[PDB]
Amino acid sequence: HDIITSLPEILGDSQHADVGKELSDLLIENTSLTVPILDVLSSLRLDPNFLLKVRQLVMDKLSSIRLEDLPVIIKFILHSVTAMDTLEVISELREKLDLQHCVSSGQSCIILLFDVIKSAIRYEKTISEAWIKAIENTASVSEHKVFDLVMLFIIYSTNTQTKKYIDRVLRNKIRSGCIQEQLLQSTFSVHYLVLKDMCSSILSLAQSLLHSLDQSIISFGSLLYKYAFKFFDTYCQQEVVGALVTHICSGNEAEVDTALDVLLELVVLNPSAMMMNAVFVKGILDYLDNISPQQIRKLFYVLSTLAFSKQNEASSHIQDDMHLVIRKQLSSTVFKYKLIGIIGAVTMAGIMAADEQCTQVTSLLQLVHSCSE
Amino acid sequence: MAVTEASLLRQCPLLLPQNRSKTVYEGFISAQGRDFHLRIVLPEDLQLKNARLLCSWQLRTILSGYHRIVQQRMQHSPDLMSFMMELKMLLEVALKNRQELYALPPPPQFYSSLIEEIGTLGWDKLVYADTCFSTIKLKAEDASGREHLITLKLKAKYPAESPDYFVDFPVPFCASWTPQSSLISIYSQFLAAIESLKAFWDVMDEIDEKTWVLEPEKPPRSATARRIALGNNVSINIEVDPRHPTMLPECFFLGADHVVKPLGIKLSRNIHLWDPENSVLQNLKDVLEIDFPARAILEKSDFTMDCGICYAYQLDGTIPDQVCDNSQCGQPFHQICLYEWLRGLLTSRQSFNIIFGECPYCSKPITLKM
Amino acid sequence: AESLELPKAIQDQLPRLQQLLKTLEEAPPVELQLLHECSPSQMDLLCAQLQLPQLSDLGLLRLCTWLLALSPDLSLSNATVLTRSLFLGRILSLTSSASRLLTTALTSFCAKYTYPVCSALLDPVLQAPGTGPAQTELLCCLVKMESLEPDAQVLMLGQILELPWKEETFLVLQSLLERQVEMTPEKFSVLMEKLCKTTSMAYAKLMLTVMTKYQANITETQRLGLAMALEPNTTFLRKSLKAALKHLG
Amino acid sequence: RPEEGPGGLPPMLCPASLNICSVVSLSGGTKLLALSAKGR
Amino acid sequence: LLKAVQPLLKVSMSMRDCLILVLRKAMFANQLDARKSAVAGFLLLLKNFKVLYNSVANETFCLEIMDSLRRCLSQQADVRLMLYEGFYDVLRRNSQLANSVMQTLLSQLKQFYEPKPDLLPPLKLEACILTQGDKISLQEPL
Ligand SMILES: [Zn+2]
Ligand SMILES: [Zn+2]
Repeated sequence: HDIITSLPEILGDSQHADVGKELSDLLIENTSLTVPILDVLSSLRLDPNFLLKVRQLVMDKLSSIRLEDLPVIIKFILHSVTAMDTLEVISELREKLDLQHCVSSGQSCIILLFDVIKSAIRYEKTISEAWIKAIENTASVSEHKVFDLVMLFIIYSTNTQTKKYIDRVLRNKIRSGCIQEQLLQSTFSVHYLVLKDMCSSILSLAQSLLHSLDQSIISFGSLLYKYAFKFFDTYCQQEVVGALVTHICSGNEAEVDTALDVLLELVVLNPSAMMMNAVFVKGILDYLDNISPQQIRKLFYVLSTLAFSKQNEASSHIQDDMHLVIRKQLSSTVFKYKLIGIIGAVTMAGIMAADEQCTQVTSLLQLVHSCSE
Repeated sequence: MAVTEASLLRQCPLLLPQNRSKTVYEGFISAQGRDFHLRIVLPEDLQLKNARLLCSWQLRTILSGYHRIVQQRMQHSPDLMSFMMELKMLLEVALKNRQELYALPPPPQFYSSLIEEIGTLGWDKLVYADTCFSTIKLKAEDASGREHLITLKLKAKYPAESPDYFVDFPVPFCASWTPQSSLISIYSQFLAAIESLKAFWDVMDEIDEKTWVLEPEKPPRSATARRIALGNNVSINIEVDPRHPTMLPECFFLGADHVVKPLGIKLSRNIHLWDPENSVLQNLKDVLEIDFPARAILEKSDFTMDCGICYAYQLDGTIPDQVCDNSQCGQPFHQICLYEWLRGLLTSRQSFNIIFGECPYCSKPITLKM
Repeated sequence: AESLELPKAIQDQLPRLQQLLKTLEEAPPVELQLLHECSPSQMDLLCAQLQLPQLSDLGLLRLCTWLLALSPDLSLSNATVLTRSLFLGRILSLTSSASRLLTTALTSFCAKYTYPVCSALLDPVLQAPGTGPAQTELLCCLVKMESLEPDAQVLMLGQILELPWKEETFLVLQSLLERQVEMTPEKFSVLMEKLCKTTSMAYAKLMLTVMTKYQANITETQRLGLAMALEPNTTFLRKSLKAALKHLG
Repeated sequence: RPEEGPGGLPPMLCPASLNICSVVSLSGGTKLLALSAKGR
Repeated sequence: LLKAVQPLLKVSMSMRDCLILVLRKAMFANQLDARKSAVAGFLLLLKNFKVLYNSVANETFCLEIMDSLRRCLSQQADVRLMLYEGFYDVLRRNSQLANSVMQTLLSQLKQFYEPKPDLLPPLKLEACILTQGDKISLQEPL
């Protein structure tokens, strides 16, 4: 390892090619000494033609390198791109890499990897556009691997000229029946440590996904919100809930319904976390002009189910406000409001009954009975 | 060999058939330099589904637990030769697990050579030796005049393998053990590492002397971090590089945001005046252009230094560090207490790693960065 | 042709085993515990019907992972059958260096079942004709495992000594001898005897390593034996060998 | 202290007592009654 | 850039020793600008700092830089030119390497100055100029 790195100070400007050749001959022989050889060979004086051969020569053996080094090799591969060869080499790379085999040990090195990529595409634009084409153009095979999502996310997270392009690609992908749960499932289950950094991007996506039609799209957006809230940190959780609130309130029917289903998922998954962001959830009630009674049923279910967690009677606030809005709707000639108050009240009552509770339910139902009489 | 006529001899030499009809085998089975008594009666034919196998009580105590596997293996295994090979492997595994049980040191080579070598060191050095003579501990002195210990743990075979070296100091200690080397060799290496790291000790000693070091209280020799207290209810925590101690350490400031700001500003503007020929304190003093208190009164100065929520010091390692940005409160807290507090309240809003809220005592804008 | 029957439970549970194994390529199941039911002959028949040699490398690693988690250890003989079925064909098919996943799988499996794996795969790969770098790199990696305990290293040495000696044997032996493995004088004598009986640099490196790290064990007869095997000048590093030899005198 | 790998044992520097027996105080150390081989 | 970021390199030594790898490697890189900028950075390291841990390895490490620069003294015009303008500033801070600089200059000067009186062209002006098929360029600005 020592003598090799010392090579270029020693040799004159003549007998390089044969050394390059001989070294390439060692390179196919031994994988242990990929990195230092490549270091030297980037430093010596060679024909461009020899380089390209060595590029292909390393890339066939790309699976074989022990993990630690894999990063630095790609560094080489991705400094060693022209404008014109971009898409072949990228397509090959995209094919040949795995992320499946590798996995503190695995994850750290992968993280470094993705750093290297991030760097590469930050500091040279063409890699980005070619790379997406190398997923878009490989629409054919259903078998797409953990990698392709992660990379699309990353590029969305970075340079923002491409966002529309990514969005179009991701729609065409979803309708086409490529991109699906089990992919996203394994994505967020394995590569969380990468993705956590790039929440913002995920949601600037997810908002764009739900606004369209085609229930499979919208369900994909659902899964985004779900895992986003499941696996990240607090700030992300808050942004999730806020976004969902937005989705409900502004809303149209499909979107709304999905969003409410998601709400249900969030609360049943992790109520404890949802409780401290219940506050924004409550402010929906200021907006009911838009919502249909079915939706209302789910909405009050959510709110009440959150409310009568035993520890946050400190914030029985929501309980009082819901009692208030019940009171106001029931107190109306208009059947359109009457039904809302009725359903809300009864549904609330069902939830609190898992004897002050008994006093509440009795008073509630007697009032409802009297109004509906 | 291929056939079970010589292969059996070669793989279990000490099983001698007693009977003419090779039906009674008797003798010893070998495993990690230990011969165990064994007697293996076959039926009239060569079948192991049913066979007798009696042992020494030594072998029973060593084949405790694995009773089910051998009974099972007798039925599943085709030949006797293979049964012996397989039985040996399992006995190997069993003893390899019971190495807390079967461990001994040879009297000749060992005890004498060790006494010679400790004499070769000198008896001013040795401080501790265990009654099993496995562990020993040695002492050395800095040129600065500090005592540093080194623990060695010795096996049955000391000169063959490396002895387990445990040392305090914070850089990873690397000991080139040879079979020819001895305690004096590693000792010289130990002093060498001490004299290399000499500067780091000198730095940390100057800090622990002339400053109110706070939270490595009674610091070990391994400890590289130093939370220094300065002024009142504000602190600077300092991490120092052992290889380059005199070089600038990573440092930042806890306390009141309105109080901390002129320290960071003054540091930033004057940091070029940092000079790595002086000491850390002698540099910091003209860099930050302030002095430290030298034990104002460090156990109780005049402040209920408890959390003012939990009213304790030392919650789970954590110190009162998060304070108010207010002259009238200045109330310290813990990260945990103040977090749980602010996360409850309705007024609080969370940015990325920050929560803004009202100080419990004075209801003024207080920031917490996780 | 041998008309062997799988155990009743095995014939019955064979599709159950095959389903889960198929699933593995896309906590161990109770199905794997049935492996302890098989005789070695039965294991041989079962592995073939399972098509264990046709798993992908990923499936192979997962299966090895499962086997390492299996309650009590496999007997030597059943483990041997499994080892040969899993890796022999794959290793012999290697042209380029073994993939990262392959090397990892093999080395991770070796660590627990050291003797069965080494004895099953070491001999036939090295004795296979046209064995090349692609094969020897894995053997070098095996002998380099930290998990290859000193006694297991001794066993590997004993096994290597029985092979015919060619350049590939010299490389693997040098790699194993690099760990400074202890040897009885009898085994050391066998090593030296085979050693003393030449034109290649690999043989020179092997000879130099033995002459330098095990100098304390080298008798006068062994020194002369080394001297004779080094005599020709085609060998590389003749002078250094000469120096080491003179140092032993 | 599973139980004990090696048998580590100190003397108490008392002589050859045959027929030891213990009364457990837990009050204030442990107090045994021995009969020394010399008949004491 | 490097001048701008230099107050970092004053403080933090890990940054320096991580930069040194990049400079040394770019010294041999096949692009021309690689050595120009690598040179530049080298001069910026020797200009602004004494220490680049004992103050014996400091001097030897500076000398190692200067030795690589000694090789650089045999290159094309640009590299030598930059070295020269740098050397004044290196002196005007780092007096400690005075001698190791000045001999280094005089040697290279004494290639193109003749020490005998009563030879009227005391400088070999052709020897300064290399010609490779009618393409004719200066090396070593005297
Ligand atoms: Zn507290
Ligand atoms: Zn306050």
